[PDB]
Amino acid sequence: GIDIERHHVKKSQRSKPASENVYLKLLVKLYRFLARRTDSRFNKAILKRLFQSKTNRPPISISKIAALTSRKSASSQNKTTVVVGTVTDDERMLTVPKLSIAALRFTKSARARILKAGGEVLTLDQLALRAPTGSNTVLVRGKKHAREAYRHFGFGPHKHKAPYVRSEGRKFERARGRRKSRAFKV
Amino acid sequence: AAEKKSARQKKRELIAKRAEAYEAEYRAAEREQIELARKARAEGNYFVPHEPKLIFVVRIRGINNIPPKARKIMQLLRLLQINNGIFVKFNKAIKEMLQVVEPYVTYGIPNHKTVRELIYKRGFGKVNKQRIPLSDNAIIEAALGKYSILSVEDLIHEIYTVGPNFKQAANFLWPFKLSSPLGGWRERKFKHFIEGGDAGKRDEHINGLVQKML
Amino acid sequence: ALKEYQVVGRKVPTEHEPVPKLFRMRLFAPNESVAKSRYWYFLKMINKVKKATGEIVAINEISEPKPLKAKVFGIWIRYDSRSGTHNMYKEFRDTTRVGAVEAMYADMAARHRARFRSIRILKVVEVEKKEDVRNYVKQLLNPHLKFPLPHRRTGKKVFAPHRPSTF
Amino acid sequence: KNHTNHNQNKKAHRNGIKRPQKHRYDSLKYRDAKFRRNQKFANRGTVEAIRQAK
Amino acid sequence: HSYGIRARTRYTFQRGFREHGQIRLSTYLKTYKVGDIVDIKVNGAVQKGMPHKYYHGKTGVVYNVTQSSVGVLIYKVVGNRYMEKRVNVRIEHVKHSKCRQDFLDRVKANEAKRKEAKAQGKTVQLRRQPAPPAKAHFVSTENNEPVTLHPVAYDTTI
RNA sequence: GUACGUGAAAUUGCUGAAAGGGAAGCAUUGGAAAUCAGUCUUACGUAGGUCAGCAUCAGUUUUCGGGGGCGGAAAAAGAAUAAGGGAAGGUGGCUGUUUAUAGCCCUUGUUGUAAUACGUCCACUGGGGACUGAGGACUGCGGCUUGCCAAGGAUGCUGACAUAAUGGU
RNA sequence: UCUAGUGGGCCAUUUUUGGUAAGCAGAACUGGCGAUGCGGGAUGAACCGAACGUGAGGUUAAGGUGCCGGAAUGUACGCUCAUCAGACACCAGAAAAGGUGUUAGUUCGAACUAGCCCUGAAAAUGGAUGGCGCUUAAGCGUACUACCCAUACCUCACCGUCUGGGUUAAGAAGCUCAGACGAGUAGGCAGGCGUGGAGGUUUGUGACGAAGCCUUGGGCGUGAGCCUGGGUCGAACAGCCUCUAGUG
RNA sequence: GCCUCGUUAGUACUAUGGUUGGAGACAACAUGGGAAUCCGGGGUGCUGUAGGC
Repeated sequence: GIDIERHHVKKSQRSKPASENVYLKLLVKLYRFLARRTDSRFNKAILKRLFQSKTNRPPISISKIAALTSRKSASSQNKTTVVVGTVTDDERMLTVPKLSIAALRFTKSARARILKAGGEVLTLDQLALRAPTGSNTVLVRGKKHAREAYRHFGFGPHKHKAPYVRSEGRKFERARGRRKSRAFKV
Repeated sequence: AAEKKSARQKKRELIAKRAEAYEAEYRAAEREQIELARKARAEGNYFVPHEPKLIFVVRIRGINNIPPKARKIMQLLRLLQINNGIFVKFNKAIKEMLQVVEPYVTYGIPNHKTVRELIYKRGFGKVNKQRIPLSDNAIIEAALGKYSILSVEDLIHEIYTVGPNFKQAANFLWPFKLSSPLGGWRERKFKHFIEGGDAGKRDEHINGLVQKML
Repeated sequence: ALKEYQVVGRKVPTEHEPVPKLFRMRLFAPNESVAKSRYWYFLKMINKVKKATGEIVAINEISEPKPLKAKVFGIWIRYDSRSGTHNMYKEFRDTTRVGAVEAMYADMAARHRARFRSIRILKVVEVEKKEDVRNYVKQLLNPHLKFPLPHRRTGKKVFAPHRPSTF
Repeated sequence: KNHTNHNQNKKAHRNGIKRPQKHRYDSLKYRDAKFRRNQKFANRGTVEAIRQAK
Repeated sequence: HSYGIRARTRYTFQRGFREHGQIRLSTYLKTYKVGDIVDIKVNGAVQKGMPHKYYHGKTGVVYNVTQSSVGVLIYKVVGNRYMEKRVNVRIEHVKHSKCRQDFLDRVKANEAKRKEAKAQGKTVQLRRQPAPPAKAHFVSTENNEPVTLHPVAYDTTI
């Protein structure tokens, strides 16, 4: 008899992608070797983000990449941008700067605009040749909580989260508990 | 080829001379206490010996029906299992910890033989959170080498004399997993040592018990 | 197996008591740990000393100077019973103070069902004069002592072939 | 049994009596209104003066 | 049961014996800043601004300062978590924690020892240590001869 | 064979075997009886089936023995041998006394750095028994004198039977 | 973040309220039982000890060592004789007051004071220190050794889980190294076994016997199961990858 | 009267522990913490700012 808090404690981690994509598994197999044969935190983080799921890999945008790489001091220069996820176009920006992005997927609009205006689009394996240790690479992430679910998570009294309502209007969770004229506001 | 053997040959003798110095220190301290006691007897006065700074605690009770405070303290002592032993630096904070869990553990003053055979026969290190036995001096050097603890004898000296790095040495040592005492306990095991039991403080009597479990 | 211990101790010095008094006790205990416990037990009831605010300044194991000489020991004890209002004086004849105390503890437990915790030894004194001596102890002191050997039940040796002589 | 508090402290400590997370900045809102107003103006000038110095 | 604000407050909000009358004015002449660690001791004479009986004897950190009161933040165990309780308590029910002042005095002393150690080129161990076991020492018997004691015979004092 | 493809179980009769003193069934371990497979025979002095015995070792453990260091009142004692003291539960002597024709008790000296007991320790040592042999070229840490080694987990020398012998049902 | 079950509890320690009391009603703190086997208390849900993967060896806990029953008819000192003695906590029950019973004490022969025994003591099927029996005990009190043995401890083997470390020379979904650990109702999750039908596949099996059935034959797997020898039988059926469901 | 020190007193009480004692009430012991009244001694305001003498 031993006084141990908990036995056989796996914490939370994913060891392989739940995806059955053959090419994703090929990239994972590459970055398994790269992570464990190099001391690169970059390679380890790329391997972990390849394991991650769709909600944990939000899409990044052309303009967001341009915004992050053009931040006054920055010194982003010609350093390649790396995102483990999809790069979506932003129609609102009318001129796309010369950019270098390595990503799992580029939308057809985003890939066309990047190639038409300046730089190049790379896959994560081609990045593994140019920068096998991830040197001079700007690793970026999408906004995880821009997802609609987080607009509802944590709903409660005085939390200012969106309720799950079937329609929007004056008849739909707007009277009692939502204003002082009907009893209380909560 | 021979460059390595020469360099380690030098390192091994550094270990040997420090072990020789430590043993000389043990002998000198033992002699000094004896002579000081002899002087007190001859002159008719009384010599109060140095109170022990080192304590060995054995968990004698199992893991059932324990109050939360005693259960917390024994967890802090790393006494998770019955017949588990630990070396403790004895001070005011430790004294009132052992006071609370006195019905559940026994403790006393370890001698040189007790410390030596505990680390030799039941010596396991906490190497990358794993219970790795102390079968080579490289294991101890790879963990405690930043404190100039290079050998088993260096670890024994740090434990026995309560050196400046006693916390690191004690936490490096895995909680000793002692067997049941050969010959048994007393008739009633969960009284105090004073009232005929085997729980509580027992001073120099912890050495006979440890030699029963080794 | 009890042992006689000379236990000397004092409270730790303070501003009120820079030079505390040394108090010594002769007390019988199986080991030094119990001897120190009983010393603090007796000093605590009398003279405002804890174990915490005091210290054991000397420990000594006293052996019998004349362990091969038959002696008579008179022991005064405080006996605590279901009523607990008792003092006793008993006499035991043997060669050592330790044995007399051990025989006292066995006799006291046998006759009065008193335990080690209940009994506290007031004083153990050697009675030297025959006139100073219990009737049974005196009649052991008889110069002409002689008596037959009492019954003593005399490997496994089951199934004896002959009926025993027992004489 | 209508009421008892027997197993409740055990249930509390299984996940522990957890403490709220410590943040360096607490809301200057929800404080004194006059202090909040002036601290807005004081902060606004501070960030501008840092920007001008830079 | 009754569940009023001051239920079962007969002894805790009562003013001390021969301590009744008028509140001393050093209470009002004290200054409190946000971050100050203060003790709450509800003075029964001042009924305005009295915190609930739970907070009597509770120590917290000042978070807000007003004209006549102090905002104290206290962690209260509610089920399985500490919840932040922000009581607006009048300054009569408040006093500075001497533990904080002792800590700040110790911090000033520690910096002083560190500066003198650096100036001297020495290293000073600034951690407090628990009470160690007593050192070896001689005890003299001259004019302090031991007095042999025996347990006293039982007697009926009354 | 129409009571008709196949033809289960419950339940029934026959036969064989077995069991049984007021339930039966089950689990565990082995015996007995019946039954049966693997393995082997070969392949290349070499290696090879099953089961035993012993030796030399390793791991674990139990049980006995000897030697030595050290500690305490630097045991207490005691013996032997010099002072003095006291006496008895009074010996020779004559109930009473003081080593004589028995002796004992107390103190001191001595023999003495006495011994023993107890405690503790030896990286000092001699035996006996038990269980286990995981791993499978080489590395490592060490001792010896490069080879050797009891040093990062059993090998060596044999015998019997190759059998229902082991093993299973 | 989403969601299950739960929202009849009960017992013990200690504190405490209502009550004549209760195996009564009510709370506080903790530990348990419920949900939990094992060693022990003859037997018992909460008592004692100890909490559980499959095993070998060693050693203990609580408790025991006359025989049932593994283990000293051991050691030491007493007490007790009971005309229906006593014998181990919880616990399965008895008091005042006495007793020329007896053993020890206390204080001035007298009183007291204790320990054991007896009296007080008293039911209904025949029966309960568990039984047999036990008297310098195999009873009681104390002391000291040896011994017995739990699924607890220790060493080791194996299984699984988790954790950590390697592996571009290895169905990398693979291989390899190390350490810790293993009870479970309600309940959650994961990986597997079995059944009918559909797509693909296997030069797939089959009247030289498919499917089914019977079997004191053999073999595999922790298991769900699977394969096979022999017998019967006579027309179809299966492995693998996926799909599906009126699937155990 | 009040304030302080000692006494009370390691006393009362108390946390923990026992297959402790006792029919119980309760008690003892073990490892710890530790009062109050009576009583006796001493004491009978100290100090900050601005000033006057």
